[PDB]
Amino acid sequence: TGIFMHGKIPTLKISLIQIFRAHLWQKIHESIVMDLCQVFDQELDALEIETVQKETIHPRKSYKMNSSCADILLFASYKWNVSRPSLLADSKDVMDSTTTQKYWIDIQLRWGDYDSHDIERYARAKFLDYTTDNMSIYPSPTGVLIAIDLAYNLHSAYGNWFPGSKPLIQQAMAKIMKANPALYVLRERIRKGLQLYSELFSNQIIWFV
Amino acid sequence: KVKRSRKAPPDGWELIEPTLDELDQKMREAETEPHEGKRKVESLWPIFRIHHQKTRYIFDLFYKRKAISRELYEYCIKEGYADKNLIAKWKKQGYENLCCLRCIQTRDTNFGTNCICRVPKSKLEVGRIIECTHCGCR
Amino acid sequence: MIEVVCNDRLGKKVRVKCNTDDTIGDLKKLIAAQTGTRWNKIVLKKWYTIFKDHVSLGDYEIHDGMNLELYYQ
Amino acid sequence: GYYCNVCDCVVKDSINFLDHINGKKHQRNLGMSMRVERSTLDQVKKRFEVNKKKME
Amino acid sequence: AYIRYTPSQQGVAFNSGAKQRVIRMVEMQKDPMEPPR
Amino acid sequence: WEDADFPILCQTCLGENPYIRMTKEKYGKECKICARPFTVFRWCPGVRMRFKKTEVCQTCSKLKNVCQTCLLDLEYGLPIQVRDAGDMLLKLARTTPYYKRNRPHICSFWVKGECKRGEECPYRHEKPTDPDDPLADQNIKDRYYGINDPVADKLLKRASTM
Amino acid sequence: NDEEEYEAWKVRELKRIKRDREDREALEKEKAEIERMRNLTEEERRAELRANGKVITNKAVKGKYKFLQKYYHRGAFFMDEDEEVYKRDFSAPTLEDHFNKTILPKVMQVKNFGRSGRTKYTH
Amino acid sequence: PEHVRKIIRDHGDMTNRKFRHDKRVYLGALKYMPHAVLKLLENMPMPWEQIRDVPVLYHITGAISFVNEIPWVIEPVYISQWGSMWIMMRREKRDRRHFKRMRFPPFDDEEPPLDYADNILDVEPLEAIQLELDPEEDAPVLDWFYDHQPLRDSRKYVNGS
Amino acid sequence: EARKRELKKNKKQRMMVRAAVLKMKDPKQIIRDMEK
Amino acid sequence: SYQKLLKYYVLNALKHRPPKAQKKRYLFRSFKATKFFQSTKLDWVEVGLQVCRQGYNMLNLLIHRKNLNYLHLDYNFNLKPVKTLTTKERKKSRFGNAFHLCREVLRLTKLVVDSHVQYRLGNVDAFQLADGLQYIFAHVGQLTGMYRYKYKLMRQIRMCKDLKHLI
Amino acid sequence: MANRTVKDAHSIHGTNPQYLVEKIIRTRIYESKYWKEECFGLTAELVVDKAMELRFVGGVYGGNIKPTPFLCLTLKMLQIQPEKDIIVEFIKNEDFKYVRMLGALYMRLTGTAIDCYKYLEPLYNDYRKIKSQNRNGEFELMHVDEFIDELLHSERVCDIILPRLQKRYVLEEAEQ
Amino acid sequence: KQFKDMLLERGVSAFSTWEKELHKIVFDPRYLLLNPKERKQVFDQYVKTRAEEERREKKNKIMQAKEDF
RNA sequence: CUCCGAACGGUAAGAGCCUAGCAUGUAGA
Repeated sequence: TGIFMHGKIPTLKISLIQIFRAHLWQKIHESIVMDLCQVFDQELDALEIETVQKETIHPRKSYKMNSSCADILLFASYKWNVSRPSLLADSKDVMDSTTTQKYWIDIQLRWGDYDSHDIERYARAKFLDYTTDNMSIYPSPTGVLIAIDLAYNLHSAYGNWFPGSKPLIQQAMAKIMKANPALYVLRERIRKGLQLYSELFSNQIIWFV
Repeated sequence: KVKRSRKAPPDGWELIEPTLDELDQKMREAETEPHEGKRKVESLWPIFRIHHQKTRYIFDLFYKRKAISRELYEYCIKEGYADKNLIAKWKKQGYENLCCLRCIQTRDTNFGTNCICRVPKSKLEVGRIIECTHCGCR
Repeated sequence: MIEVVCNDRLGKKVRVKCNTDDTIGDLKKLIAAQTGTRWNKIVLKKWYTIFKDHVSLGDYEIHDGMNLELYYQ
Repeated sequence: GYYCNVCDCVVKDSINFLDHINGKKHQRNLGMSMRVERSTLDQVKKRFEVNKKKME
Repeated sequence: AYIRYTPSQQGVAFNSGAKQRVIRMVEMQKDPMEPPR
Repeated sequence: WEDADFPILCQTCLGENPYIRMTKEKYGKECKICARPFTVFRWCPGVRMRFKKTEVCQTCSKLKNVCQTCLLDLEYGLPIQVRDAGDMLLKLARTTPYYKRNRPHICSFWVKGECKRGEECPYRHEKPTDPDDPLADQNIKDRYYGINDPVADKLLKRASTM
Repeated sequence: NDEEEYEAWKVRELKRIKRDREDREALEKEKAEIERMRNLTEEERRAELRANGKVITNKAVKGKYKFLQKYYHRGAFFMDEDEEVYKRDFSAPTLEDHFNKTILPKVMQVKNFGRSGRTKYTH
Repeated sequence: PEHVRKIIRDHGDMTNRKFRHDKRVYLGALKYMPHAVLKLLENMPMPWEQIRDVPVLYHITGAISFVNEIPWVIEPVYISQWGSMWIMMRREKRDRRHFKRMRFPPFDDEEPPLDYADNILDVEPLEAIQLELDPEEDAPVLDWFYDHQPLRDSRKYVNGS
Repeated sequence: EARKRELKKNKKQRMMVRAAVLKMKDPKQIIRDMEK
Repeated sequence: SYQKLLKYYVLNALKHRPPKAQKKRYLFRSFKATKFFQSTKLDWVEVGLQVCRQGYNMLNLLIHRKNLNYLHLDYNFNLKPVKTLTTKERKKSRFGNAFHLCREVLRLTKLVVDSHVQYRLGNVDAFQLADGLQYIFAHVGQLTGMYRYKYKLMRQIRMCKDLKHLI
Repeated sequence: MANRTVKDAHSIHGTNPQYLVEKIIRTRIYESKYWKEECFGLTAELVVDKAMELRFVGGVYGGNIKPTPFLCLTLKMLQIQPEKDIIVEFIKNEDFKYVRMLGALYMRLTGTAIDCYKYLEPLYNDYRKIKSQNRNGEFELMHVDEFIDELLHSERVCDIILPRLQKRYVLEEAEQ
Repeated sequence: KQFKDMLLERGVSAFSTWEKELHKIVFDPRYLLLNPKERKQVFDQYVKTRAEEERREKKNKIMQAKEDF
């Protein structure tokens, strides 16, 4: 998970491999994919959705940074008008684009440094790269490259936007960057290594045998 | 193999022009020939032969037939058409006709530097078998 | 204006001075004009992170001193 | 993943398996398939017949 | 950083007239383009 | 690591000519059976012979009583296995040593079918002897040691048949 | 559109045929242009005629290095193309030339434990 | 004469054309005594007489072609030549407006430049920067000023061959 | 300075010990014999 | 520049002690005496292309013998990789000592020979040729990879710099 | 095994039998999807079947150097090294287009310049469309004249570097 | 002659292709009078000839009008 | 006021499966 660095620096290397004990970024990718799946399953018919179609990604699809596969493949309802590719912070969106029937989401994690603060820039860059890259498994042409900076607790996204979902994904990322379980485990491991000590919900009628 | 000499050719070059260019065409054909079929050095056998015949012409024009002028027995050697040292080796009474070095004994070169037809015709080609390693001249 | 280092462990350590809001195409053009090569053969990686020739330079967040592994196509 | 019954080996990456049976010493042991160039007429029959099969 | 050698081994009728078998011994030219073999 | 003056040669390996011409090479070719630099000299045993050379080094051959290029013997002419396991050797040996060793080995271009050199093949134009008998299969190191000879058993059973 | 294809096949054949003859005559045109410039240099005008442009492929519009800004070499490998990427006036501070390098105490060439060189062009 | 052109016809093969047997000395003595970059760096073809001949000693396996020819240019003739060249260069720089001489790296990734120009070479523009001297003041240096060796067949002004 | 070399030597010894432990109880040495 | 040139001139003037030694040791004079050398007459551009091809084939066979199928010299004497090997291959390609300098020298030589081959093959062919050689020695100052193997080269490159402003 | 042609090949004088293409590009050609299939062996006949079923004419596409099947098939025929008669048969085929394109490209890479003009010149009449893959992946429909013009006059019309054909003037002055 | 004549009577173009003009002639009885090889030869000669007479008839009209002027 | 530098100190070590450019030329019967 400790994606990369520059120089040898054995101390920080041991520090980072200790900060990630188990397959931890795999856990974060699973957690955030399921968070997006639940946010989609909450309002499915309201967004002209067809079904949560979380695609079988490779087991190291979260650690590999050369390619970019589709984390989830939303099937829209019918004649789903896609807007132009833009950012998440901009409000003047352009709804004059094509109308696709498949909508891909690929969550990326970027353990950034001081010269990697801007997650929006890295996000749109990886978006344009994966889009133009004629080498990756990539079903739908319209989607989003929502990226998360774990080294500064940043969130960004740049891609083709849904009609009436931009604020939905905005609120979902605001509620996922906060109160996330694996994210909390990251924060706890970092506080411990850094030494700076400062089904539950029902409403579904489920049973267990 | 004519490229230039920074001057007009001598008086009677027009007569040697076609015969020289025939041998030059043969040389250009043997120089771009394929290696397939040449065992180790067979590809280098005919080229020396092409160097033989060429001189064997101009020498006959030089002072044998007495047909070439004083210019067309030195100018051809000044530019690359023949070999001066080779002709001088032919000027001797012993080495009348023989290739460069394929059969001679230990000369200044450890393999040979004297001749290729230098095998003695009495006992040359020991028993019956005649062959050479550079020119292949029996 | 940014100074980038197209470097390699094979006797090719070039330093190209390129613009801030420039592309990667013109950066490849500079790197090819400087060292020894044409424009369409160069490839600037950073640990298998292939830089494409349509994204911008400041958009990929490169800054003064960033060294990039040169590889020929 | 991929499975080779001749060598009874498990090929992981699709490309890893593609680069075994094409070059397998054991599979090559089932027959030497060094392809010699057919005659000049042999390459004409394949050109002619396909012109009458694909098109016609 | 010639030689004359009597073959005292077998001389009876090998090499008809196996008298003393003189030979010539030269050295072979070392080209100065050969690394340590 | 091993220079000398004259080779410890055979009487048949030298050749059926009273005057041959050797060519010494200081520190050539790396001895076959001990891997040591020694002094390679070749010669021509006779007309249309094989241009025989020197394989087994001076200490290699002097220690084990054997010639520098055939590994048979300087005293008898038998192999080094018969002359160890097996006297009988004196009636088993031969005088007038056949020069069927000093001849060129088989032209492989002829065995394939197209020997381009024609009559000028400096190799030999006979049929490649069939592979099946273990006298198609001997090597140097198994020969030079007593262990496992294809020849020495076949000549050692010539010693008790008749 | 077969009628249009044969019409353009001559459009390309004319240009390709025009490039051949235009390349042959260029060797004579270049020699002839030197002959025209020869008489032009001979008896056209004593400093009274140019008929020129002083054309250069890539104009190096340099500036002024501040105090010790590194001597950046553009690299002379590709200049016949006249690419616009070259015309950028490489006279700017790259990494550390942003400073004044005059308020410093005495001097600081390179603090990297390698100052083999010693020169500033004072003399 | 043409033994070299055919000896170069084997640049590396699978024991097909002098590959294995001639491999090690085509590497060893090739790398040990390079020494020909120097000679080529000491035998410029003299553009004022760019018809250079360059006699060369070559290895039979085709390892290196060494140029044993040392140049022996004559001092005052040399200096006068390069001065006349200086004048011509100033003239061509002053007359010509547009200057196409940015010809940088040739070939570019695996075009070997040897194809029909180290050969019969139908093109031979040996008239590069030769100043047209009028035979009214440059008479005595009229015929021996743009020959690369203007002494050879003299026997009066050249001490020897 | 030398502390880096000392730590590298300690890490190399630990890696050799781990490799020997994984090879002694290896599937091709231990579990392979356990199945025999 | 004039100051640097005068400095080189004077420092050469001091270190000029009368050379008289070595008993006239000559090279490429005994080589011609053996059977491993043959004299001929071949045009200069031909000899240059021959030397360039020979040097390239010598380096390529060094790389071949050394079991490195993932590197390529690229025929301009600029060593290029193939697949970006980084398991243990990059540790087996850290030459830096002589391969680097031989590469730089042969690159300079083949570059001069190519500049002269373009002449006979239809280059500008005017004073452009001499301008090419001038900027080629300039690039040998800068463009060539000479700096790494030896740094004292900069001294003469400084001369090649200062000498520029002499002309 | 993709080392030798079959057992022996007449080496083109340029670089080598298989190395007329750059080492990087050929090394990329091998490891590929299109190479994995059809690498079992293609001597003379199946090459024609694989050629008539690929309507692309291009070299490399994608940031990662991805060879087109056109380019990989050129390399496959280059390793096979067919006789000149088969190549003239491919150069004489007017029904199938890209087969003739490959034949011309191979005759350019391996063949005499005299033969190059003698066999490629009459391919300078067809005014038909030909599809090609650009370096960015996007395709483009061009004219056959553009292809043969870049092939005979220009250098590296595709990813491959061409082996330095003479200027036509020297041959017109010396030969036909 | 009948096939040559139908090519003109059915308005086959000299600036198009065989495959693209075929729908013009296939129903015509005279189409059955030749095999494929003969069809190709007559067609090729009709196309070559009609294109050449057309271009030449235009170049002539302009040249004649220039000359009269 | 134009003087411009490169390598090492660098990429943990690992058990199961798989593919390959290269090399001898001989002694002897």
